[PDB]
Amino acid sequence: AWKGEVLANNEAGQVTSIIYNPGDVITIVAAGWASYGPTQKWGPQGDREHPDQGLICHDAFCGALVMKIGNSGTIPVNTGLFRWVAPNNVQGAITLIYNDVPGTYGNNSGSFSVNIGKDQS
Amino acid sequence: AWKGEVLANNEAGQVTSIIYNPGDVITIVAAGWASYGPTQKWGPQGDREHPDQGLICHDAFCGALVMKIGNSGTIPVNTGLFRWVAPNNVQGAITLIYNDVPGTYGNNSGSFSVNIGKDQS
Ligand SMILES: [Ca+2]
Ligand SMILES: [Ca+2]
Repeated sequence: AWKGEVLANNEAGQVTSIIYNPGDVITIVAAGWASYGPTQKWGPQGDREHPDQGLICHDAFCGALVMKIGNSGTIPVNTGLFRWVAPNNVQGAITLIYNDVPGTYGNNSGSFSVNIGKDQS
Repeated sequence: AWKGEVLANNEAGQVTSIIYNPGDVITIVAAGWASYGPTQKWGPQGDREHPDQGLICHDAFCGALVMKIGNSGTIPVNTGLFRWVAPNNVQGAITLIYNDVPGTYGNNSGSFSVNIGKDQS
């Protein structure tokens, strides 16, 4: 299991100790407050009122928590995943990333606290 | 395990099928959008900018997801709990509740989708 902070301004993302392997079932819970620029802050689902202006994940709002597994594209995490299994052929290290537009992470702030565990399978 | 919706206007709370027993470890993941009255909506952590005007749970923001276990007082849930154990002497059915001021639930809208499972222990 892994617990750590994911900084909103960390464009490369936060690498975890979790290596997702075929057949694995995992659970993620994410909490906290972060911003993609404004003085306001949002939770791990991001800002539902803000337009997508080139986000690294088009399937979640700006400011949402997303992830990559090995060399996958971005996958929405939001507040978390419950006893979740990955798509076929998706495997490898889990990296957590704040959803923002490439090159615009410098004015971000805050972070999410995240737990990941592997479940019975 | 249990999956269901918790309506923001449900003042009595949503009873789940989970009976928390001594020693149990549980995980909860909550997602979605709801409001305590304004046109805007907030996620399961509620509205960090809104003052507490008599919330059923003073340890969470207005519009946050909270719970009671048996005859316990309210306990924050927010986006979820990861492999969590209850305080001593807390046991019974888990009821999930939107955090608002008593008697002011009538103008609430939206809901959270919540999963609860018991973990290995
Ligand atoms: Ca930004
Ligand atoms: Ca209300």
